[PDB]
Amino acid sequence: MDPGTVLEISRSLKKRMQDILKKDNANNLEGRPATGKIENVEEISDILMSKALQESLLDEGILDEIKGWLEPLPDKSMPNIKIRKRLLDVLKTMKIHKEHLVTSGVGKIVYFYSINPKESKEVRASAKALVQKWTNEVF
Amino acid sequence: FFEIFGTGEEYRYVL
Ligand SMILES: [Cl-]
Repeated sequence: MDPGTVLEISRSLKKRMQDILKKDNANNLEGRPATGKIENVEEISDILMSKALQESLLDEGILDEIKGWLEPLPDKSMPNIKIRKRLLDVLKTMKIHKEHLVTSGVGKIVYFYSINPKESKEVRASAKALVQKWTNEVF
Repeated sequence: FFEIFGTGEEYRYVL
């Protein structure tokens, strides 16, 4: 590897995630199709799960972007189910230390998925196993 | 616990 490639890729992905979120939120508020997360979640998740990238992704606050992608859309609907499932999986995969959970606030949206009665059974169960897993790492 | 996961009120407006 050229030594700069990891950080370059990590930085580029953070920017891309922020850009997609902002574009989908603006389209949603304008009552237009907002399919940016749908179309990019799979390739972005491949990046987020790359072991060589984990420390720099986490160091640059990628959890803030993963939280934003999971959060309600401006009309209060939730992001499409594939996003909810793929990003929960990403989160289960990453080795995340408690302080990064704290600064990012990503536990709050995962906790919501775990108690949301309108959520699918499989997503709600995955969120619950994530809350438990993170709670075990915290204490 | 609430520091990491909140109270569960943060997104309730959704329901
Ligand atoms: Cl969506």
